[PDB]
Amino acid sequence: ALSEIETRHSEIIKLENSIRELHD
Amino acid sequence: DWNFEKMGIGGLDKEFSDIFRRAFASRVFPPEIVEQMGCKHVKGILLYGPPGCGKTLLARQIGKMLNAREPKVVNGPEILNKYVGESEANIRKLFADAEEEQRRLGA
Amino acid sequence: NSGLHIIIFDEIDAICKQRGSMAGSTGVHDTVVNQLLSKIDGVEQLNNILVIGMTNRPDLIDEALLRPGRLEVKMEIGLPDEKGRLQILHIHTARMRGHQLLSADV
Ligand SMILES: Nc1ncnc2c1ncn2[C@@H]1O[C@H](COP(=O)(O)OP(=O)(O)O)[C@@H](O)[C@H]1O
Repeated sequence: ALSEIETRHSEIIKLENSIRELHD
Repeated sequence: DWNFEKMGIGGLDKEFSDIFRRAFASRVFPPEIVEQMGCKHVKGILLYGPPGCGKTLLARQIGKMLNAREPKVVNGPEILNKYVGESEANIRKLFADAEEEQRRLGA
Repeated sequence: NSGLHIIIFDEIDAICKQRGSMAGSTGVHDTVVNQLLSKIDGVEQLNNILVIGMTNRPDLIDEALLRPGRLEVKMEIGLPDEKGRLQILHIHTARMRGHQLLSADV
């Protein structure tokens, strides 16, 4: 379960980046 | 070398003989002849007793006397975290830390 | 030359008990005990703190917290003596004697 939440943290970081690229 | 008594810890003047006779029996000889004989190296020592006797000091001293890597350590019940799976991932991490080195540098 | 930071754990027995005795599925008590023990004692060094705790029974205290170097010092607060009883009463009645509301009989 720990690895799952770590992967989801990575996913949320990626989502922020991509929404930080699409807006501009 | 047995300045241990005067190294900074009193202890006893009997343990060292057994400890290093076993250690020499294990690791002194070249790897190839040991393999041919097919004998297993000694891996594991048990220490116990009342606190404040210098057990940690004895551990550091024995680790230093033997030509080995800087000693790595772990807590007593921190291994039992409030999680199911940590007791697997962390322990595997500790063992894989040296397993990677063994794979890289080989036997 | 930092100074002093003093933290007080009222009813310390509330959160500190035997680590392995508890059979509850969740191990919150054990985790908090581990965290506090690491903070007070561990590789990291502290020299500007003073922790004091108060309990109403030393029975429910895990020995790990009593280990020397963490809470080595201990103290009991017994019963007052007769002289202390007199001083206590004087303190408890100074106001009343201040306003002249105590009969000389007493
Ligand atoms: N013969 C000795 N000479 C000097 N110091 C000692 C000796 N024996 C014990 N000590 C001191 O007592 C402590 C031993 O603690 P120890 O019993 O190893 O704790 P634990 O039981 O948690 O490992 C050390 O801090 C060490 O400095």
